[PDB]
Amino acid sequence: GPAFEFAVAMMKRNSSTVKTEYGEFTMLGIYDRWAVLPRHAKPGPTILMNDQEVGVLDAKELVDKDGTNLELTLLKLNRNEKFRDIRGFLAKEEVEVNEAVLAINTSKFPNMYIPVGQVTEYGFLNLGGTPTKRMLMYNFPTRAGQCGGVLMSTGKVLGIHVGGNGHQGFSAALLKHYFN
Ligand SMILES: *[C@H](CC(=O)OC)[C@@H](C[C@@H]1CCNC1=O)NC(=O)[C@H](CC(C)C)NC(=O)OCc1ccccc1
Repeated sequence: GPAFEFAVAMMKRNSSTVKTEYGEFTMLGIYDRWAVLPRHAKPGPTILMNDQEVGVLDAKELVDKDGTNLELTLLKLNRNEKFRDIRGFLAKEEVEVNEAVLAINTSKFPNMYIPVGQVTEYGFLNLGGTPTKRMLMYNFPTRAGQCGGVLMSTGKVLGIHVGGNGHQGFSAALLKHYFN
Protein backbone atom coordinates (compact mmCIF):
# COMPACT_ATOMS: atom_id res chain seq x y z
CA GLY A 1 0.00 0.00 0.00
CA PRO A 2 2.36 2.75 1.17
CA ALA A 3 5.02 1.62 -1.31
CA PHE A 4 2.38 1.89 -4.04
CA GLU A 5 1.37 5.45 -3.13
CA PHE A 6 5.03 6.47 -3.00
CA ALA A 7 5.71 5.06 -6.47
CA VAL A 8 2.81 6.90 -8.13
CA ALA A 9 3.98 10.18 -6.60
CA MET A 10 7.58 9.57 -7.68
CA MET A 11 6.81 8.57 -11.28
CA LYS A 12 4.51 11.56 -11.84
CA ARG A 13 7.33 13.87 -10.77
CA ASN A 14 10.59 12.40 -12.07
CA SER A 15 9.83 9.73 -14.70
CA SER A 16 9.26 9.98 -18.43
CA THR A 17 8.91 7.65 -21.42
CA VAL A 18 12.02 7.43 -23.60
CA LYS A 19 12.54 5.92 -27.05
CA THR A 20 16.00 5.05 -28.32
CA GLU A 21 16.74 3.30 -31.59
CA TYR A 22 16.80 0.10 -29.50
CA GLY A 23 13.34 0.42 -27.95
CA GLU A 24 11.00 2.22 -25.57
CA PHE A 25 12.02 2.57 -21.93
CA THR A 26 11.02 4.10 -18.63
CA MET A 27 13.54 6.81 -17.72
CA LEU A 28 14.07 8.24 -14.23
CA GLY A 29 15.52 11.72 -13.79
CA ILE A 30 17.86 12.00 -10.81
CA TYR A 31 19.19 15.56 -10.51
CA ASP A 32 20.10 18.53 -12.73
CA ARG A 33 19.95 17.03 -16.27
CA TRP A 34 21.20 13.55 -15.31
CA ALA A 35 18.87 10.58 -15.79
CA VAL A 36 19.34 6.80 -15.81
CA LEU A 37 18.48 4.16 -18.40
CA PRO A 38 19.34 0.46 -18.56
CA ARG A 39 22.62 -0.02 -20.39
CA HIS A 40 20.94 -2.00 -23.18
CA ALA A 41 18.82 1.04 -24.05
CA LYS A 42 22.01 2.24 -25.82
CA PRO A 43 21.03 5.91 -26.25
CA GLY A 44 22.46 7.76 -29.22
CA PRO A 45 23.26 11.46 -29.61
CA THR A 46 19.51 12.22 -29.47
CA ILE A 47 16.67 10.41 -27.71
CA LEU A 48 12.90 10.70 -27.93
CA MET A 49 11.60 11.77 -24.52
CA ASN A 50 7.87 12.28 -24.04
CA ASP A 51 7.67 12.11 -27.86
CA GLN A 52 10.08 15.04 -28.41
CA GLU A 53 13.69 14.88 -29.58
CA VAL A 54 16.28 15.61 -26.88
CA GLY A 55 20.03 15.77 -27.44
CA VAL A 56 22.36 13.71 -25.25
CA LEU A 57 25.31 15.68 -23.88
CA ASP A 58 27.07 12.72 -22.25
CA ALA A 59 26.49 9.01 -21.61
CA LYS A 60 28.34 6.98 -18.97
CA GLU A 61 28.06 3.19 -19.14
CA LEU A 62 28.54 2.34 -15.48
CA VAL A 63 31.14 -0.24 -14.49
CA ASP A 64 32.68 -1.25 -11.16
CA LYS A 65 36.34 -0.88 -10.17
CA ASP A 66 37.29 -4.09 -12.03
CA GLY A 67 35.30 -3.28 -15.18
CA THR A 68 32.31 -5.50 -14.40
CA ASN A 69 29.07 -4.45 -16.09
CA LEU A 70 26.43 -2.78 -13.93
CA GLU A 71 23.79 -2.59 -16.71
CA LEU A 72 23.28 1.14 -16.09
CA THR A 73 23.78 4.11 -18.41
CA LEU A 74 23.80 7.67 -17.06
CA LEU A 75 22.98 10.44 -19.53
CA LYS A 76 23.06 14.23 -19.30
CA LEU A 77 20.27 15.75 -21.38
CA ASN A 78 20.55 18.93 -23.47
CA ARG A 79 17.49 20.57 -21.94
CA ASN A 80 16.65 23.50 -19.70
CA GLU A 81 14.24 21.92 -17.21
CA LYS A 82 16.07 20.46 -14.21
CA PHE A 83 15.04 17.21 -12.56
CA ARG A 84 13.81 17.21 -8.98
CA ASP A 85 16.80 16.11 -6.88
CA ILE A 86 15.93 12.58 -5.71
CA ARG A 87 19.48 11.60 -4.72
CA GLY A 88 18.35 11.59 -1.08
CA PHE A 89 16.12 8.66 -2.05
CA LEU A 90 19.18 6.78 -3.38
CA ALA A 91 20.95 4.52 -0.91
CA LYS A 92 24.68 4.12 -0.38
CA GLU A 93 24.51 0.34 -0.86
CA GLU A 94 22.18 -2.32 -2.21
CA VAL A 95 18.80 -2.08 -0.48
CA GLU A 96 16.65 -4.98 0.71
CA VAL A 97 12.97 -4.52 1.57
CA ASN A 98 10.03 -6.79 2.35
CA GLU A 99 7.47 -4.93 0.20
CA ALA A 100 8.48 -3.16 -3.01
CA VAL A 101 6.75 -2.10 -6.22
CA LEU A 102 8.05 -1.85 -9.78
CA ALA A 103 6.68 1.14 -11.69
CA ILE A 104 6.63 1.38 -15.49
CA ASN A 105 5.69 4.21 -17.86
CA THR A 106 5.83 3.35 -21.57
CA SER A 107 3.30 3.14 -24.40
CA LYS A 108 2.98 -0.61 -23.81
CA PHE A 109 2.77 -0.25 -20.00
CA PRO A 110 1.48 3.26 -19.20
CA ASN A 111 1.81 4.07 -15.47
CA MET A 112 1.68 0.36 -14.61
CA TYR A 113 2.61 -0.81 -11.11
CA ILE A 114 3.78 -4.15 -9.86
CA PRO A 115 3.77 -6.02 -6.51
CA VAL A 116 7.23 -7.60 -6.64
CA GLY A 117 7.12 -8.28 -2.90
CA GLN A 118 10.43 -9.09 -1.25
CA VAL A 119 13.60 -7.59 -2.76
CA THR A 120 16.97 -9.08 -1.83
CA GLU A 121 20.56 -8.31 -2.81
CA TYR A 122 21.39 -10.84 -5.52
CA GLY A 123 24.89 -9.73 -6.51
CA PHE A 124 26.60 -11.32 -9.49
CA LEU A 125 24.47 -12.44 -12.43
CA ASN A 126 25.26 -13.63 -15.94
CA LEU A 127 22.69 -11.36 -17.62
CA GLY A 128 22.27 -12.06 -21.33
CA GLY A 129 25.80 -13.41 -21.64
CA THR A 130 27.26 -10.42 -19.76
CA PRO A 131 28.73 -10.79 -16.25
CA THR A 132 26.93 -8.18 -14.17
CA LYS A 133 27.04 -7.19 -10.50
CA ARG A 134 25.03 -5.28 -7.88
CA MET A 135 21.79 -6.95 -8.98
CA LEU A 136 18.65 -6.84 -6.85
CA MET A 137 16.23 -9.75 -7.19
CA TYR A 138 12.47 -10.10 -6.79
CA ASN A 139 10.09 -12.99 -7.40
CA PHE A 140 7.68 -11.68 -10.01
CA PRO A 141 7.20 -12.94 -13.57
CA THR A 142 8.60 -9.80 -15.17
CA ARG A 143 8.15 -9.23 -18.91
CA ALA A 144 9.89 -7.63 -21.86
CA GLY A 145 9.21 -3.95 -22.39
CA GLN A 146 9.62 -3.46 -18.62
CA CYS A 147 13.31 -2.51 -18.49
CA GLY A 148 13.83 0.96 -17.09
CA GLY A 149 11.04 0.49 -14.57
CA VAL A 150 11.84 1.97 -11.17
CA LEU A 151 12.00 -0.37 -8.18
CA MET A 152 10.74 1.35 -5.02
CA SER A 153 9.51 0.80 -1.49
CA THR A 154 8.05 3.49 0.77
CA GLY A 155 10.52 6.37 0.77
CA LYS A 156 13.16 4.54 -1.28
CA VAL A 157 14.29 4.14 -4.88
CA LEU A 158 16.04 0.76 -5.02
CA GLY A 159 17.15 0.47 -8.64
CA ILE A 160 16.28 0.07 -12.30
CA HIS A 161 14.76 -3.07 -13.79
CA VAL A 162 17.10 -4.66 -16.34
CA GLY A 163 16.12 -8.30 -16.86
CA GLY A 164 14.35 -11.46 -15.85
CA ASN A 165 13.81 -15.10 -16.73
CA GLY A 166 10.29 -16.47 -16.62
CA HIS A 167 9.47 -16.00 -12.94
CA GLN A 168 12.20 -13.72 -11.54
CA GLY A 169 13.01 -10.04 -11.86
CA PHE A 170 16.38 -8.32 -11.58
CA SER A 171 17.22 -4.68 -10.90
CA ALA A 172 20.51 -2.80 -11.05
CA ALA A 173 20.99 -1.06 -7.71
CA LEU A 174 20.78 2.72 -8.09
CA LEU A 175 23.43 3.89 -5.64
CA LYS A 176 24.06 7.40 -4.35
CA HIS A 177 27.74 7.72 -5.28
CA TYR A 178 26.87 7.15 -8.95
CA PHE A 179 25.79 10.80 -9.07
CA ASN A 180 28.62 12.45 -7.10
C1 LIG B 1 14.12 -5.79 -20.68
C2 LIG B 1 13.00 -5.62 -21.93
C3 LIG B 1 12.74 -4.23 -22.43
O1 LIG B 1 12.25 -3.32 -21.79
O2 LIG B 1 13.11 -4.09 -23.69
C4 LIG B 1 12.59 -2.92 -24.37
C5 LIG B 1 13.82 -6.95 -19.82
C6 LIG B 1 12.97 -8.08 -19.71
C7 LIG B 1 13.08 -9.09 -19.26
C8 LIG B 1 12.96 -10.29 -20.14
C9 LIG B 1 11.71 -10.95 -19.58
N1 LIG B 1 11.52 -10.42 -18.18
C10 LIG B 1 12.04 -9.18 -18.10
O3 LIG B 1 11.70 -8.35 -17.31
N2 LIG B 1 15.42 -7.43 -19.88
C11 LIG B 1 16.00 -8.15 -20.85
O4 LIG B 1 15.42 -8.50 -21.87
C12 LIG B 1 17.46 -8.53 -20.61
C13 LIG B 1 18.34 -7.78 -21.60
C14 LIG B 1 19.82 -7.76 -21.24
C15 LIG B 1 20.62 -7.17 -22.38
C16 LIG B 1 20.04 -6.98 -19.97
N3 LIG B 1 17.69 -9.96 -20.70
C17 LIG B 1 17.16 -10.85 -19.85
O5 LIG B 1 16.40 -10.59 -18.94
O6 LIG B 1 17.60 -12.10 -20.14
C18 LIG B 1 16.96 -13.18 -19.41
C19 LIG B 1 17.87 -13.61 -18.30
C20 LIG B 1 18.90 -14.50 -18.54
C21 LIG B 1 19.73 -14.90 -17.52
C22 LIG B 1 19.54 -14.42 -16.24
C23 LIG B 1 18.52 -13.54 -15.99
C24 LIG B 1 17.68 -13.13 -17.02
